[PDB]
Amino acid sequence: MSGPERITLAMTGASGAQYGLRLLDCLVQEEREVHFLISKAAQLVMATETDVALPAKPQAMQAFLTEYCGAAAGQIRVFGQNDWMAPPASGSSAPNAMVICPCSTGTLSAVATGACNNLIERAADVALKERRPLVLVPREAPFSSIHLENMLKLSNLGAVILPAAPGFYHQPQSVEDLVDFVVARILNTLGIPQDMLPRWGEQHLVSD
Amino acid sequence: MSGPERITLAMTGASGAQYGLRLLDCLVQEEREVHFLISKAAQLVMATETDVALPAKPQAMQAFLTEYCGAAAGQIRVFGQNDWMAPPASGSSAPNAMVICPCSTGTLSAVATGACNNLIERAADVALKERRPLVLVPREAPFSSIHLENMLKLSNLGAVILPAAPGFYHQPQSVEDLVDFVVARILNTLGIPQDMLPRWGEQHLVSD
Amino acid sequence: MSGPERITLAMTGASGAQYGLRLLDCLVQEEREVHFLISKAAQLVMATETDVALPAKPQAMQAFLTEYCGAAAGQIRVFGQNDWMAPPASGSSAPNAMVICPCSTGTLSAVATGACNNLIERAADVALKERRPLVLVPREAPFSSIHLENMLKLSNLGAVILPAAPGFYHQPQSVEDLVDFVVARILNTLGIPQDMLPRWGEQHLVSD
Amino acid sequence: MSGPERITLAMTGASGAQYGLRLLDCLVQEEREVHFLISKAAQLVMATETDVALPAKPQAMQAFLTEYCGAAAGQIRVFGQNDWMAPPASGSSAPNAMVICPCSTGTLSAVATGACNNLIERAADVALKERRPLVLVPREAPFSSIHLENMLKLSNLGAVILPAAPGFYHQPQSVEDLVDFVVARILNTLGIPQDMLPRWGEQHLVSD
Amino acid sequence: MSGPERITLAMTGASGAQYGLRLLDCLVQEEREVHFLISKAAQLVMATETDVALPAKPQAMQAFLTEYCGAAAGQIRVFGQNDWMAPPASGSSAPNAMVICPCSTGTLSAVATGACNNLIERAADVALKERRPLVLVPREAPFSSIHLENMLKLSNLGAVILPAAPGFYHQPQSVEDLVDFVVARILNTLGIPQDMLPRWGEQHLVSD
Amino acid sequence: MSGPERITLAMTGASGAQYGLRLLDCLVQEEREVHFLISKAAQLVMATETDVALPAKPQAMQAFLTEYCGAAAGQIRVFGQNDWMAPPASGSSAPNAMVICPCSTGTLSAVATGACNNLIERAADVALKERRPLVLVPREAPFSSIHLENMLKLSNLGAVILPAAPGFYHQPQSVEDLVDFVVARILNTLGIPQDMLPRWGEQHLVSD
Amino acid sequence: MSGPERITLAMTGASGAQYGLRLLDCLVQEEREVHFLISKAAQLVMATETDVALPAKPQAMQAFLTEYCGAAAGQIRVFGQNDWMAPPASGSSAPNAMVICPCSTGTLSAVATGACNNLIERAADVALKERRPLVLVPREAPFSSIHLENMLKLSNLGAVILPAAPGFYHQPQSVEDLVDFVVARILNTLGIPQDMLPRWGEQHLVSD
Amino acid sequence: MSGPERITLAMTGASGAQYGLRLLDCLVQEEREVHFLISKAAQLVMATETDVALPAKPQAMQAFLTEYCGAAAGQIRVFGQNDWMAPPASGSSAPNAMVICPCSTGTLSAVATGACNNLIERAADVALKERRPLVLVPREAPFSSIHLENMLKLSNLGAVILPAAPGFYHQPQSVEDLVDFVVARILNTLGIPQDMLPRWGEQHLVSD
Ligand SMILES: CC(C)=CCN1c2cc(C)c(C)cc2N(C[C@H](O)[C@H](O)[C@H](O)COP(=O)(O)O)c2[nH]c(=O)[nH]c(=O)c21
Ligand SMILES: CC(C)=CCN1c2cc(C)c(C)cc2N(C[C@H](O)[C@H](O)[C@H](O)COP(=O)(O)O)c2[nH]c(=O)[nH]c(=O)c21
Ligand SMILES: CC(C)=CCN1c2cc(C)c(C)cc2N(C[C@H](O)[C@H](O)[C@H](O)COP(=O)(O)O)c2[nH]c(=O)[nH]c(=O)c21
Ligand SMILES: CC(C)=CCN1c2cc(C)c(C)cc2N(C[C@H](O)[C@H](O)[C@H](O)COP(=O)(O)O)c2[nH]c(=O)[nH]c(=O)c21
Ligand SMILES: CC(C)=CCN1c2cc(C)c(C)cc2N(C[C@H](O)[C@H](O)[C@H](O)COP(=O)(O)O)c2[nH]c(=O)[nH]c(=O)c21
Ligand SMILES: CC(C)=CCN1c2cc(C)c(C)cc2N(C[C@H](O)[C@H](O)[C@H](O)COP(=O)(O)O)c2[nH]c(=O)[nH]c(=O)c21
Ligand SMILES: CC(C)=CCN1c2cc(C)c(C)cc2N(C[C@H](O)[C@H](O)[C@H](O)COP(=O)(O)O)c2[nH]c(=O)[nH]c(=O)c21
Ligand SMILES: CC(C)=CCN1c2cc(C)c(C)cc2N(C[C@H](O)[C@H](O)[C@H](O)COP(=O)(O)O)c2[nH]c(=O)[nH]c(=O)c21
Ligand code: NA
Ligand code: NA
Ligand code: NA
Ligand code: NA
Ligand code: NA
Ligand code: NA
Ligand code: NA
Ligand code: NA
Repeated sequence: MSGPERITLAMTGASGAQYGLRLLDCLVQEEREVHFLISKAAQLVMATETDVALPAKPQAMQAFLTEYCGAAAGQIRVFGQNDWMAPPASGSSAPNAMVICPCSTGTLSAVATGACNNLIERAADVALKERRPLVLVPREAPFSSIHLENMLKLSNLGAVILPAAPGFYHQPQSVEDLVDFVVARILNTLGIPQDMLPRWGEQHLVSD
Repeated sequence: MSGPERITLAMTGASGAQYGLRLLDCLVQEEREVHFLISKAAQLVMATETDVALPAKPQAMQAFLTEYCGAAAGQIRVFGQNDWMAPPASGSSAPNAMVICPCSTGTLSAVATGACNNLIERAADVALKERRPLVLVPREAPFSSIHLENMLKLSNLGAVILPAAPGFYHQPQSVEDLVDFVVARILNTLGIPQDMLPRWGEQHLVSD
Repeated sequence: MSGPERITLAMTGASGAQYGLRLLDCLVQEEREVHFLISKAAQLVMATETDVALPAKPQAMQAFLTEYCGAAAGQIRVFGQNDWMAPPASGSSAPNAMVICPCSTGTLSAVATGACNNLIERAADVALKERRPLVLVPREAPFSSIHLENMLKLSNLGAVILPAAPGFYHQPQSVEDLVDFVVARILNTLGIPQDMLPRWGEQHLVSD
Repeated sequence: MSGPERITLAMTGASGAQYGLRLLDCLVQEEREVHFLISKAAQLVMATETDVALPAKPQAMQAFLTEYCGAAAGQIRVFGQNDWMAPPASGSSAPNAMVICPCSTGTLSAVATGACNNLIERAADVALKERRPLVLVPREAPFSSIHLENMLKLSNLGAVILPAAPGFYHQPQSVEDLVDFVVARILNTLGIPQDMLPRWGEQHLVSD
Repeated sequence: MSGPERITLAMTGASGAQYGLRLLDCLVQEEREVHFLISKAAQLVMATETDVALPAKPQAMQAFLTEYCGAAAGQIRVFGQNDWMAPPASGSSAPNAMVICPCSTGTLSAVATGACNNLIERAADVALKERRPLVLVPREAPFSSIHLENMLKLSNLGAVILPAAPGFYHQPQSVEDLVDFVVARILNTLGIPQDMLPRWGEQHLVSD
Repeated sequence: MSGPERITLAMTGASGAQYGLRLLDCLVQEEREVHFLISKAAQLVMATETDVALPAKPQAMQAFLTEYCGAAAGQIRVFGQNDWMAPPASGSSAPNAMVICPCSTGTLSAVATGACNNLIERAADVALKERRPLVLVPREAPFSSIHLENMLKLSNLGAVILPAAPGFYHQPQSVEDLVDFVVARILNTLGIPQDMLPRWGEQHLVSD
Repeated sequence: MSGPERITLAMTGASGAQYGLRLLDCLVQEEREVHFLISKAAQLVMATETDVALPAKPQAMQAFLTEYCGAAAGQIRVFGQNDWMAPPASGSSAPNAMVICPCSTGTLSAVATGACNNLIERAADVALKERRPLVLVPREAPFSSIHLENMLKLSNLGAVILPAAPGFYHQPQSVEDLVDFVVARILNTLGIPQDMLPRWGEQHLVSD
Repeated sequence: MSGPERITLAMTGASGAQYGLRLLDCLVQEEREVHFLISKAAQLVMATETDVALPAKPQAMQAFLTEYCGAAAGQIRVFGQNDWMAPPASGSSAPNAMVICPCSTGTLSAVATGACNNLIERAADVALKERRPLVLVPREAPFSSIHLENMLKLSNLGAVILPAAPGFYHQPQSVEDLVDFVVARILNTLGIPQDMLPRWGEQHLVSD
């Protein structure tokens, strides 16, 4: 298996719920175990931007996402925002890679400062202290200096700052193609195979 | 007239030629004078990502863009990359707002360090020294610390760092809707009217 | 009209509820639209320091403030602390100036770090990213280095740090004169006319 | 009396509830007044790590701790997390020394940034601004750079960063001996007598 | 005696002469020796803001203040701005606490940079080098980054930055109540008893 | 084999000789090759805190530790403090992970500044330059800003700062349980299997 | 008793052995307990600059200094450079103030970086972590930026940097008067009475 | 001639007038042209610490110093504190080395910040901009962080910070020997011959 067996996927309240849902689908299809976390604000983004009717409480949410993605029983493990007995809360847990997608400016802030006010924030704090992968996918424009400083500090500490800034160099034809671009780069960063975005120049041998 | 009469629009070699072409169209439709600059790499992005067959040399390029956008004679003024007798090269010029869209990581770097190696870079240098508007629209993912530090320095100095990171909170249905999101925010930042992206919450009076 | 048409006025839990209430009154009298936000702690400051019996919930609060200030229907628009569909939550909103008066040390902190944990904090974050006015009115003594660093960062980024530190150079005769001093400086900073605090030296022509 | 008459003892959600309970016992035995604060997460640490069945609400908690420690009526004063009318919330209060034991990484963060989101955080903010003692007892491993920067900033500002890192140089024979080591150093830092940890080398007169 | 026997009280040219006069009165009433210093600009503030007719020269000023405050002969010791043979000019002097109230932005600057251009500035320089108390009471709004950086540097070095920012949480009824608030906090910072501002929450035992 | 084949284990003169001895035992049991280094001060810690009678000179020490741990001939390789012909002295050596356990404040300092005054310090210097694992286990309380800055610099450069700060969340019953906690985290950081500390939450599937 | 009961007096290898010997004499005369430490280089300074024939080994040195100063048995306690069982090596010791007089540039460096290579350096490290007094008396000219940065860092952390830079404002008539000036300032900094250097301006009441 | 032909010698108001007078004497004896500057505070130091009755005004002062030092007519050139037509005020002047001896903390500050408030300060500013020698001889103890930062900045910019901290390694027998030590180091720094302080170790050939 290339890449991590387990991914902590946290959705926070930036625009771009579709990115997180598509990533979840792809992780499931790649037979990975996903520890899924979602903020209250992200639930309201999802309701605003999609037709997904996500149940609010963890057990119902787990059953719903398992069906939605065609996952195996136990493959998607949902934890609530104060569930400190979940694996991501401790560095003594089995190792996971972590992705926050989308990453609100507020969660970016919390991670940069070490606020640890809920399980998402603590999970990121743990990832950093244990030197386990941490990928943040912010969606904001403009970025202020506040945002930039927070991203810089985290990138300097080894987090991957991967803005939801899709490329156009494969002539996207739909919204889904642009969503898939970002998801592909997340997967590439994690070392998980993907066939949505070709390997640039792989079959280019010499310059024209 | 709300907003600037003149905009220096520079296209550099990041993905997202469509953003710059759409912005040009909208500026023309808003009856603004555009001083248009394009890098060699941006010409190759445009050829790769679009069906626009842009002529290489400034005079031909000017005639072509005037036709393409339905602009008035003289409305789009194209300057070459070493044309120091063009207005954007001096702070003694009539004031323009400047947008670099898309903004490559290399142009971001040049602007941050003050390299002034061509007219785009010098134009940005001038904007900063004269405290005239400067908006950079980078398209990259991940952002490294190199990128982030350069963006931070410029944001601290009053440039607007506006990543090509479209929002989804108006349920986009096409690639064009996502392009129009970013273009709308550029226009909003410049103070130019636009009717592509509603004013959020304008008719919300009290909380539920 | 000189100055902004719309002001987001946030009250947070520092001492000096009278400053925020007086500012609200003056904004109403100047025919401005006010997007009014108040924290839970500020509600307890107001109950402790004033005889104003402010209702807790936004709709009731809106009706009460409209009566209290003699505002027009629709002139004061109250939003709750999680109301992300309110204008101040997005930079795609119509532009407002923002004042946090009083500004607790905790809200100062949140704004400086980018915490965005409620609508007040997100609104400030938006103001900074969009380069729209942001005035913070802290009331604390002593200021620690924590406070000072947070104020410095924000002032460097263009926020106005306007401490509730009234002057005595017009021989104030009451508490209200000292309240009006601070409110006058807030109005001056926003570019809104006021006749509470004279223009110093306006009719001085030469030195003695 | 050597040392402070009053100690604000805050327990937050790091591992090591035993340290805070032992410190409380020792402070009581030294006839000090304790203003006791505990976070929601710390209540769940205490339930997980000890057999102490602490009641949730302040009045019940006060009665329970008074009995548990053999304190005098009024000696332990419990305040809830939003009780701004408690002494620690204002610098106009009678002076107390403050100890956060254990200190979670999240509370460390809040104190470093000035978040003031509850009474513990505000109490620490007050201690710093008034230059009153503040001792933080973090329990984490590894420490990331996030943690380290926060500790460094606070130590530079005069807080004592006292990690729950017991020494072995008095040949500890039980868990309690290691708990007592840390508690002894806290007491020493506060200037409160203790006879758990000898004064190193006190009766050494010259080198061998 | 709690607190310092001797206080160097310097008045500089910020608004708020009443704060310095009230502090002087309270120090006298607490039987402290005061080494009183006043800048030329502060003399013009006092004449503008009060009805106190302070004589210009030190001997006359000393006699006048002694009468005004009901001080003992020798209790108030006035030194001129170039009087290097006064105690505050040398760290070999008997120890004093020092308060600059009000503290102009210019004196704040001088202290931060070490300018030592007159006895007030040198006295502060001495306080810092000898690690003797130094309290600055600035009165300005807005604070620029210039002001903030200067205050930050000094707070980091152990000075107390105590802005003339009175609280309202004891329902002040007059200007004098607001003056007394600030003076009370100065006295509290110095460790001198005062009965103008109650000890917050002293008789609160448990949360509601 | 998961984790490194070879570990350079350096013991320096902080309290907590038991941690280093237990780690050595566990590494031996996991069939790893250990390049063992010990400072003069650490030898005096070991004699003070344990009943282990460690011989002073490398050959005798090697024979003694081999017996003590039940190691294979050649499995523990002891090098003296000036033995520059030992593998850890050069980056051209076969790769090892390095652990300094316990890590004195003086060795922390030396590593942070690059002092390279003995083989332990040079070995760490090499680890950093070659980007090979380096784990420091300090035992000190309080940590001063000196200590914190040194730890911060090293953590920023990729070293793991793992304080000897055991957790209590598995209800330790002896000193050995607390020693084993820290050793388990060291092993986890190195990627070496251990069964002393469970994987937190591994069999938790959804929130309560 | 004003000032500390115990002083750790370390002599290191800067010029000015007379300062350290005079300080020792004065501390003895003030009935203080002195924990005396001396570096190898300082022994060679003392032999070069004075006629004091100090024995090399701690026991002999203790007997010699006791006689030389007319101290009580037990009043001067000499510890060798590796004597970790001496009080100054641990923060669990009874509190002492510490003076390094003279302070070589190398010891200044060691203290600033936290090197802890001998008992003097460790003792200083302990003083800083425990927030106990630490006074360094460097003697060097010029000071390089290396020296200055080290002094700055330590002064920022609360150490007193007291250069052997005697004043002339009491018209010194001998070398001993200049030695006594510096010793007097050390004593003043520690809060120990001295009658060598008058209190400047004590009997000055008003300006001329 | 080794060393500069012309020296700007400024005396400012630190203790140690004897150092500046002795330096002046030695410069005269070495046949150098001296541009002599003295502050008002330095005149009061000189009157306090010496029996030199220096006239206040430049012409009288010039005649007096010429006699006092046995200088040639024209050799000592005195300029007043506002004499901008003197050579040291412009970098277009013939080059001089500059020494400020003694250097008050206030003049140190002015030089570090660039205040240029009188001819001494402007002269130093000029020296720095022209990269001409600048030696500052401060006399203060303790040095605060204010002082240290100012000295550090200037040393980093190439000024020589030469504290009036005499050495004892040539067994000084009088105050004059200690004065001559500092003066000798100033002369050495300037490259002017002196025979007061031997060249250390010049006739040492090998180690003992
Ligand atoms: C159109 C509005 C109001 C903003 C665009 N977008 C967004 C869309 C929708 C539809 C909602 C509701 C909210 C957002 N926000 C704001 C955000 O959720 C909040 O600041 C919030 O406190 C974040 O908390 P968490 O970190 O999730 O715990 C948010 N935050 C952000 O960083 N980027 C975004 O794109 C947006
Ligand atoms: C798929 C590749 C090779 C990259 C995606 N994209 C891009 C697409 C295409 C199709 C081409 C050709 C080039 C890019 N680049 C690279 C970029 O043009 C260069 O670094 C270049 O030096 C920039 O110079 P200028 O600043 O314009 O003068 C570039 N640079 C950047 O910052 N962002 C991008 O999205 C991309
Ligand atoms: C006399 C006390 C307890 C303090 C004076 N004053 C104040 C008065 C009253 C009467 C109450 C109740 C609270 C305060 N506080 C504390 C403050 O509200 C809190 O830190 C709180 O978390 C702020 O949260 P928000 O930012 O509003 O969400 C507060 N905070 C602050 O920055 N400045 C103040 O003046 C005071
Ligand atoms: C075994 C786990 C999940 C961690 C070890 N330990 C701990 C034990 C237990 C059993 C629980 C439940 C929680 C922790 N935590 C996490 C911590 O409580 C939270 O981040 C929390 O948000 C802190 O909030 P507060 O600052 O108290 O308001 C925590 N935080 C920390 O800084 N150090 C710790 O030792 C641990
Ligand atoms: C209404 C005006 C002109 C300002 C309000 N106020 C003030 C009132 C009055 C009535 C006078 C005359 C002067 C002030 N100033 C300016 C200040 O005195 C000067 O900058 C001055 O150089 C200070 O020198 P010092 O530090 O005292 O030596 C001053 N400076 C300051 O920091 N805060 C103030 O409140 C004011
Ligand atoms: C109870 C005393 C004197 C201190 C507790 N402990 C300790 C215990 C014992 C019993 C001895 C003997 C020494 C220590 N030290 C001091 C330390 O060994 C020294 O600073 C030394 O120079 C370190 O050199 P190395 O880096 O090993 O080369 C030391 N240093 C440290 O960082 N942490 C400790 O816990 C302690
Ligand atoms: C005339 C010489 C060679 C220098 C003047 N003086 C001095 C005098 C004598 C006569 C000796 C022998 C040595 C010095 N030194 C150098 C110093 O001792 C060393 O750098 C040494 O390593 C210091 O180690 P420690 O910190 O004591 O462990 C030294 N160091 C210093 O900082 N200031 C001094 O004044 C002098
Ligand atoms: C015993 C006193 C009051 C101090 C010791 N000494 C000194 C002695 C005498 C006897 C006088 C009168 C003054 C000083 N001072 C203070 C100093 O002159 C002033 O700060 C002054 O503003 C300096 O201005 P300039 O830079 O010369 O323009 C001063 N300043 C300084 O940096 N170092 C000193 O040694 C002393
Ligand atoms: Na928290
Ligand atoms: Na160039
Ligand atoms: Na948040
Ligand atoms: Na808050
Ligand atoms: Na001056
Ligand atoms: Na070395
Ligand atoms: Na060492
Ligand atoms: Na000037």
